[PDB]
Amino acid sequence: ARMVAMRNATNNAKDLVRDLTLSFNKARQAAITKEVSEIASGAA
Amino acid sequence: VNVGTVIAVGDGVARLSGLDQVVASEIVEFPPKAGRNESIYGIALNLEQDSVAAIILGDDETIEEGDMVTSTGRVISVPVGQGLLGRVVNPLGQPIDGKGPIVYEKTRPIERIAPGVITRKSVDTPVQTGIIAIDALIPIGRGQRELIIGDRQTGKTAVAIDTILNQKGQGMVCIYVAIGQRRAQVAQVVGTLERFGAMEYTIVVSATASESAALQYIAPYAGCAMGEEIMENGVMLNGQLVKDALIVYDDLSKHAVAYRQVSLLLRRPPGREAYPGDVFYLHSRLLERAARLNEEYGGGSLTALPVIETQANDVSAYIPTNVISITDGQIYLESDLFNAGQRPALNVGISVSRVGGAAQTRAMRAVAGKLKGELAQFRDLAAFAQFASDLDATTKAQIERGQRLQELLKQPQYQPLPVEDQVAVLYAATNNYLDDVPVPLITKWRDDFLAFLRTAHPEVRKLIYDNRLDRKFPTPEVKEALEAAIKEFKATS
Amino acid sequence: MLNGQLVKDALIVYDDLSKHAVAYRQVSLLLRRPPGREAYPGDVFYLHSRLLERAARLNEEYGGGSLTALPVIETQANDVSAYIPTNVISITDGQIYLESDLFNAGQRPALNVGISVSRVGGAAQTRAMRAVAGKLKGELAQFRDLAAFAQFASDLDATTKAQIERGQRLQELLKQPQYQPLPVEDQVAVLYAATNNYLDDVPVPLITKWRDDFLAFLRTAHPEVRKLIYDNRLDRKFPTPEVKEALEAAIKEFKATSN
Amino acid sequence: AKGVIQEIIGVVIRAKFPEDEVPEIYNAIEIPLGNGDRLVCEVQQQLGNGVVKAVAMGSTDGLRRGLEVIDTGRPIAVPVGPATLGRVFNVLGDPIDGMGPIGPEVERRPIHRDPPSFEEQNTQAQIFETGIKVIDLIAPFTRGGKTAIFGGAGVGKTVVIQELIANIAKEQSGFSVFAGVGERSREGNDLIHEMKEARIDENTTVFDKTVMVFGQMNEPPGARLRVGLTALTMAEYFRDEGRDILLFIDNIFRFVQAGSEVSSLLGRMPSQVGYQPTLGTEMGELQERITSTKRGSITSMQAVYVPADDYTDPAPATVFSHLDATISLERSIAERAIFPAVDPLASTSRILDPNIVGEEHYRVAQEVKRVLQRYKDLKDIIAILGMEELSDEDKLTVQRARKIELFFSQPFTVAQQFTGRPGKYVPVKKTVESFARLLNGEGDHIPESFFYMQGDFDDVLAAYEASQ
Ligand SMILES: Nc1ncnc2c1ncn2[C@@H]1O[C@H](COP(=O)(O)OP(=O)(O)OP(=O)(O)O)[C@@H](O)[C@H]1O
Ligand SMILES: [Mg+2]
Repeated sequence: ARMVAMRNATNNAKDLVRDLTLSFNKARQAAITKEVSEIASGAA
Repeated sequence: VNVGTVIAVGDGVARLSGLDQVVASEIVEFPPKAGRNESIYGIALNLEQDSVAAIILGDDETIEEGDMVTSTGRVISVPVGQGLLGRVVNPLGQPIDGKGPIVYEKTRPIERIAPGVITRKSVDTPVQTGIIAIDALIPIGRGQRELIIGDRQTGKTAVAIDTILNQKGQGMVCIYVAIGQRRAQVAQVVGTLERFGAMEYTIVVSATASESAALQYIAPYAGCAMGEEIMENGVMLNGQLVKDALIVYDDLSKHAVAYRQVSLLLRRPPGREAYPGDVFYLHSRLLERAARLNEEYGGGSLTALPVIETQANDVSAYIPTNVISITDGQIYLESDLFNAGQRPALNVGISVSRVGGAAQTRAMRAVAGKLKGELAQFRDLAAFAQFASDLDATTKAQIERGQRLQELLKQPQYQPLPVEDQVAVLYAATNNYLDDVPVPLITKWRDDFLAFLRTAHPEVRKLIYDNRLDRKFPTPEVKEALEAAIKEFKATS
Repeated sequence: MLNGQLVKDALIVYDDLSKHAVAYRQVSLLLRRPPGREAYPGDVFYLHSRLLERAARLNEEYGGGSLTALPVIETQANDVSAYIPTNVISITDGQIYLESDLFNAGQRPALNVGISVSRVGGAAQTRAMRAVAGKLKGELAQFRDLAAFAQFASDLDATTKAQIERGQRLQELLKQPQYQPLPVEDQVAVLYAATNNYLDDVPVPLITKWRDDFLAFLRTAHPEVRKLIYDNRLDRKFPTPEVKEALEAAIKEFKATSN
Repeated sequence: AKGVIQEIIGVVIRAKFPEDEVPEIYNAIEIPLGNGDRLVCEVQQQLGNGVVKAVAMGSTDGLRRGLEVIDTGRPIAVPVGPATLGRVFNVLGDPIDGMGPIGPEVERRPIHRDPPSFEEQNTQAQIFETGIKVIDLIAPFTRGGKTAIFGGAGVGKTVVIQELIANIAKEQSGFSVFAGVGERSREGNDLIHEMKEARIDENTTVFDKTVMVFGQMNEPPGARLRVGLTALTMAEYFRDEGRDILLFIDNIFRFVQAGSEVSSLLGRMPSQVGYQPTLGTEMGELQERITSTKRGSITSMQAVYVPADDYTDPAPATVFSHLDATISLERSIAERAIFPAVDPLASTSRILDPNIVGEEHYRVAQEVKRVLQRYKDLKDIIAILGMEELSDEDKLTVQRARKIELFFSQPFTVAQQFTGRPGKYVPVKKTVESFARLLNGEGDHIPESFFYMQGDFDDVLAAYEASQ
């Protein structure tokens, strides 16, 4: 029973990492867009 | 005063010094010169003092400094009329199929205010897409703005093409606007429309990826102007005047990308996700023109089917949420369902049509309400599907029935189903008449049933089609006739 | 001139400095000055430093007056690492973090005592408060540390169970209602009662009612113990046997009479 | 008067006037435009030697440079009074319904008026019953106070607004004003028309007590920018003479977006994500006019659209501090088929005070938030491990939280068009009693699926008995 529970937990943990990585990537791109907007605005 | 000279050609924008008495969206001409036999047009937008910025509707390497420009005296307009039917044209209205010059008696200016609020009526006339899931769970009415949002290769273009194909005898003027699509895909779409004979009533406006960012930005407005002309004036289709039109904008995400490129090349300030702050205004003024006018303004309609491509099924992006807020409903095409084999992949749990539920044939809704309820029960029981032999008879039966209904919803491509066939199949499915049929063979069972009704019982189909408008569809006559038909089919099978 | 006494102490509350920073950004951008980070002008830290460094406690030679500032900042989605929040966190001498998670969980003042800090420290507390609140801070910190085991483990020894119980006692003690401030003597009395194990037998859900009843007791039954506590709250050793008696006696009487 | 157009940049028109006849900051200038109909622009800036920058608030895509502009000398004036009741107007005050134009005898008031001073503010408010469980329990609709719902694109902001109007517009005890500053001309209007004309109050329809100013999405940025001010000017007349007013402004965020587009065309330096530098001041000027004063009370109800799903966007962030009751609609809750989609944790209200709403109501709401706060704390634990690892009391609180989340859902009478479930109107007393009973322990045996789209607790019990 512990083996089944840990296997389910590991699968849920791996799914959460994929979801978090998907969300982190969106936050990574939005950070770049913000910087490329302030610097371009600051240039002009 | 009608003539001016270019003084700078840059990031797809010319400066056109000295062209006064030009209106704020006039289409300038750039008359042909040596090396350029044809004329490429431009949209004058920034009518500042002693300079007229003009977006070059085409490749910007063709013109130089010192080129002569002549103002055509017209706000940017696309030729429109009955001659456009069955033709593939540029956003400017010029033909690209090579069949011949476009014949037209009047031109309708793109970029116009939508008719308004009072000039509208609630949608009542349904639109038959031909997909069981869409026509049973997400009803579409004439004049409704239904969004087809998915994740890349999921079937949004396929769904739009099926909807266009099904409008053969429905008195609709389909319009397919390809924005940013590669030429191979547009060619395949046009060929598919030609093969099934739907190209006789379909106008295709193509602004492909290689085309300039000035195009892919006016293409949806050109298509919408064509649809507006169909909606207000109307055209003769199959010897009858039709004032109802359907327009598919295809990838509006690529349209937003093209407008972003145009704005950034004009040095306009960026907004969220580097899109210009008026991208919502862009898509809203594009989609608001798709209306269902009331009788006193002609009674016409214009159904819109914008297509939005998401990344990693991120429905909470900027452009997808903008279009969702603009439109009346959504058709979420999940990638997981598409990969799992459910080719008409629909996230029925979250796909919805706010308007058009009352704009449905009474037979379809009367047979599909319990369909939607049973699908909801199956989705609720999806969590318990993992357990084996731990479920009672009721839950097991519900799971089996939900699987059967999902397999029935699985419909092969390029095969629209008439409304009578759809309602008959759903009536068969929802009356415990398919519980004995194994799940993997339900598709071929449906195909055989449709073939049997086409060959053996045309009178049942005709009676259902004539009695689909009644308030109480399950009248004893149609009920007994269709029950006898299904009993005969089951006995023969 | 306040109440017949020359008051030279001032307390200023800037209702929201984020809105002030927004106003400065607006006036700077309308003046076409070059922007900086998050479109705020370059010298917004200079802005707020000018504003806040004028709050000081002058020495006796310059008047002995003081000006206490309480800047207020709203943070979007609890993003402390933003521009204005980090600037004003750098400028100020202390921070008081209020969390929506704690506010919804019943902790009405909603202070995140784990990350809220006061660089002045005990020097800004009365000697009674300083002598009583050290154990409070230590026990609360250790309860926060042991909340990880409290959330999951049910096999913890009686020591850990009692210690989690004490942490909950203190947390429920801090749950103060609105518009009901407690004077220094009252807080000192309550914290002395709680930190000296007189509150251990009281169940957690009734601790707020227990505190309210205890304050009614001191306000009515024994005003003299409150006067005594407030009178000698500045002595180096606050818990003198004199203050120690007639206070433990009051707590014992209240415990015996009610519940 | 009698200037000429110099530049036409988008919807921003720069005109040159004589040196001694420059229009004021907010004057309304007009281009004859031919055809006998004129385009009314609004000045925004003065640039120098008689040069002004005006916002077209119109098509402004068929007019050339050098066209003459006529200075009216007054800001935009809109009709006010009983003549505006039951009529539909533009941003310019011109009616668009089939009925005739407003007579010259009707008073015309400028749409740019100072908000009520500090003396005139009325801080007295009380709960406005609305029949929606989550709204009337967690974030009570405040009478005489500003309240708004913040939702994304897929959530049902329009459905909630329409249901609220259907519930509360019949027993108005006064007139009402509707302003869709930015909204679909399909469901935001021309379908609210049918609903309001269908509803009848003693042989007088609800629409007979309503003034409606749209400036729909299709309209250019100027119309969406000033339609809110037009509606406010139309409602301030009724407030100033004592009539209770229900004000429904839809999608203030569209007003902000119109301001952003206008500012971008005006050459102002962008701030944050392309927004106008004057965002806070514009929000203040619009919102501070929506106030119940000592002369009359305005029961405002706004809607706000969050771009993407970002609650940190400058527009909703600016709105948040101008409200008494905040209602937050979340995408995840809606995707879980909970049509109200209100997040109780992120939704608050000012009048959620025991002295105003009732001690039992306050206690029930606080408990319903402490639960679901425990649930938000244990969300990750549940997601990665499961229900088993929690303690017994934690488990019980978790299923109580899930039951509460399901129970906040409620069918709406305006949801019959796509859902067959009949609408329910749950009084605030019944909601409080139901949630108190649910928190006591009653209903623990009932499975969570029985709380979905039900009325009070009695309906849940009846459904459970029906299914045995
Ligand atoms: N109902 C269907 N049954 C079988 N195959 C389908 C169905 N719908 C789509 N497909 C297949 O899915 C693939 C992609 O479909 P389609 O051309 O509609 O693309 P899409 O998902 O709309 O987007 P994109 O234009 O970005 O490729 C094709 O191979 C097509 O044959
Ligand atoms: Mg496609």
